[PDB]
Amino acid sequence: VPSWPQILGRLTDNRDLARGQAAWAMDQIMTGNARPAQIAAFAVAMTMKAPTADEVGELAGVMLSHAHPLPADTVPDDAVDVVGTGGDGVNTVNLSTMAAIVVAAAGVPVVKHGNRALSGGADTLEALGVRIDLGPDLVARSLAEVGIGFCFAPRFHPSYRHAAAVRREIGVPTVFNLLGPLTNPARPRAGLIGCAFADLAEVMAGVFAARRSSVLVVHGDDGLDELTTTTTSTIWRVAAGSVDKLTFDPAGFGFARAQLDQLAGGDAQANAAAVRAVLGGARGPVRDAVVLNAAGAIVAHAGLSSRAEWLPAWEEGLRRASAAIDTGAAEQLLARWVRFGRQIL
Amino acid sequence: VPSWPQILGRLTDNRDLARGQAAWAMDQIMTGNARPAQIAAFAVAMTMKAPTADEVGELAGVMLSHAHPLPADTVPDDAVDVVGTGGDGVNTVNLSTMAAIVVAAAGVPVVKHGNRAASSLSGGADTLEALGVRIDLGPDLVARSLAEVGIGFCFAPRFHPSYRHAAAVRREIGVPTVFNLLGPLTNPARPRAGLIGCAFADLAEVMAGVFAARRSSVLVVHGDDGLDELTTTTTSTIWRVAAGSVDKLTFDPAGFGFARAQLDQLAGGDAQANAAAVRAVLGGARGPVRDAVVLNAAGAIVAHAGLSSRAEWLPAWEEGLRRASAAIDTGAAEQLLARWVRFGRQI
Ligand SMILES: O=P(O)(O)OC[C@H]1O[C@H](OP(=O)(O)OP(=O)(O)O)[C@H](O)[C@@H]1O
Ligand SMILES: O=P(O)(O)OC[C@H]1O[C@H](OP(=O)(O)OP(=O)(O)O)[C@H](O)[C@@H]1O
Ligand SMILES: Cc1cccc(C(=O)O)c1N
Ligand SMILES: Cc1cccc(C(=O)O)c1N
Ligand SMILES: [Mg+2]
Ligand SMILES: [Mg+2]
Ligand SMILES: [Mg+2]
Repeated sequence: VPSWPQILGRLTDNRDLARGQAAWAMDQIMTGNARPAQIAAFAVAMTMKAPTADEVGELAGVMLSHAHPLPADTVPDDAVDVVGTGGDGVNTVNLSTMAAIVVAAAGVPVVKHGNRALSGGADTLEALGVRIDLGPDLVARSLAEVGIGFCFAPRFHPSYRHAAAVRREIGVPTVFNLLGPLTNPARPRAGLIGCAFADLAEVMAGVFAARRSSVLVVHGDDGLDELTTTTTSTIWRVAAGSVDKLTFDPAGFGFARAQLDQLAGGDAQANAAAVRAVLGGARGPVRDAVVLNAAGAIVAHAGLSSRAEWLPAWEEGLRRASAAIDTGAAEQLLARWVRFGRQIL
Repeated sequence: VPSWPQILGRLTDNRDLARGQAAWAMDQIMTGNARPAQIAAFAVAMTMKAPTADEVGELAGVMLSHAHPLPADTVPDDAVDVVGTGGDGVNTVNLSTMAAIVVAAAGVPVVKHGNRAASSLSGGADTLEALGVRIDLGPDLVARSLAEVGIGFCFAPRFHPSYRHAAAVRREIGVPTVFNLLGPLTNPARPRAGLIGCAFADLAEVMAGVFAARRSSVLVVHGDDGLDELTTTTTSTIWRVAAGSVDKLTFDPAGFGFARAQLDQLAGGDAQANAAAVRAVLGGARGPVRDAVVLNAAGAIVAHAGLSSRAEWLPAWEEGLRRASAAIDTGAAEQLLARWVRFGRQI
């Protein structure tokens, strides 16, 4: 029978947990029965031991079981997420958020997941006039009417508040930093998932493989939790319940090498202007990075329905993303999204 | 500029801390400025990194800086402690506590640091209390005990009030951490000699390193069966500390004529059962428990001899064993316990 001394003792001995132990720990955490000290000890010990896919799957599954779901039959079974763990410590413009808009504008339903954070995805969306803190019924309506929705994490995962407080108190990255992308309450079966931590990307890929999701888990070799234009990236291609590990070089599709500071973000208003520039069709490294990540999500989406050759999949993804911007569709989609939120009153 | 994210990040990156960082952390903990989550994260991360002697010395040093001291000039320069980390998981009779009484009865000043059980049925403090010894005395009365009886007991919660935040976290998480090492290293009377048991084979050397940076003569001991005492069931590893250096060796009590015992023969029970075992040994009962008590008492007498160190290792052991046995057989140990009980009752 499970207890903190047993579970923490096992982890401090550098041993993987027994089946069900991580799940028990997470139900204690999610029910308010874990003391902050227990939560912190578990988070740290799991991290230093090095979590397995099975363990993280238990944590995520339990957390999801406590989440508010979207209403039945409201999420298309081909919806995608575009999201990363964050914590790359580089402060870029909101690449995942821009890519999400472009992906949705290319005709792929997008359901994003997150929290207010210089400027996180959510904060930038608010600066653009998007309403981010909507309940399940309204996110469902948004997805139907606009092609995109946003699940505000504190609203969907209220029972995570004990863990979230501990995470702030200790500051340091832990296994808990992995859970965001794995606990999207709309349960999209495809995604482009960034991981700031190189070894943990493989673990996240394993969890998606166990779910039979179609996902690209990506880590820029400059340490970004996005597909980068500044260097090569590592991609774990998850499809058919199997993980394929690949090096990805954007130079192969004709992208010039950018510098990290060309992707630097600022406060919410600065990042909002960046979004507007890219959707208005401005060329440069920000567009290039957006188009790259949008294409990755489109490739992952394609993987739900077919196994297509990697390189042609990418060529079509890049083309779809470029056209979504250049036809005005992406700019129009953001306007529609703002319009939707203003209609709620 | 020190901070929790900086220090925790370093530890989770498996890196030793910079000089002063462990001390900063410990002072935050001891002043009530660390959140329980920060205390737990620190303890666990330090444990999994593997603490160094320098880091543990900072932790213990800071903890001592917040302790109540004994009054000036009340601890003899040659006082000895006999105490371990506990946590060996065996639930034995209280070997350190019996040894301490025997050592005091042999004429060596003893100032014992101790505490209730953490995961055993009866800790040394519990057993002492069951024997009628007063465990809850303050600095002045501990000093009087030492002068009038030849032994005193510093009850950790009375001498280390500021450790309450750390203690509570330790109980909430259960798992042993670097904090389990600190009890033997923070005797508030600061005796210069000691027989110090460590249940964690990997960390005994670290504890020895901490003592080597002090003006100390100590035997840090780990039974090769896992006991945080010198064992009679097999060999023990001893880290001998003196003059700022460490001499690691394998010790075998069969060399002194001790028969090999089985661990179950050293098994304890509740405070009442463990108090009964004390009375049996001090009354002259022969057997495995006596043997282990005599062995550990002698070990403490050897550490004490290492302070004003004429004697070489082997002759020191021979004399320690003679003195420890004689303290029991002449009734001196039984008499000294009665005297310690009388002292506490005379208020
Ligand atoms: O502050 P950090 O921990 O570095 O994280 C920066 C952002 O990255 C993640 O979001 P997401 O990938 O959805 O948004 P973005 O890429 O558009 O910023 C995370 O939810 C934050 O919004
Ligand atoms: O419950 P545990 O964690 O196993 O610890 C058992 C005892 O070990 C330590 O004492 P000490 O060495 O002073 O006493 P003893 O050897 O006489 O029991 C500790 O202060 C406990 O009292
Ligand atoms: C994801 C999440 C869920 C619930 C509460 C919080 C919080 O920051 O308190 C949070 N960050
Ligand atoms: C050593 C010590 C100091 C202060 C409080 C406690 C406690 O157990 O609560 C304690 N164990
Ligand atoms: Mg991102
Ligand atoms: Mg002991
Ligand atoms: Mg012991």
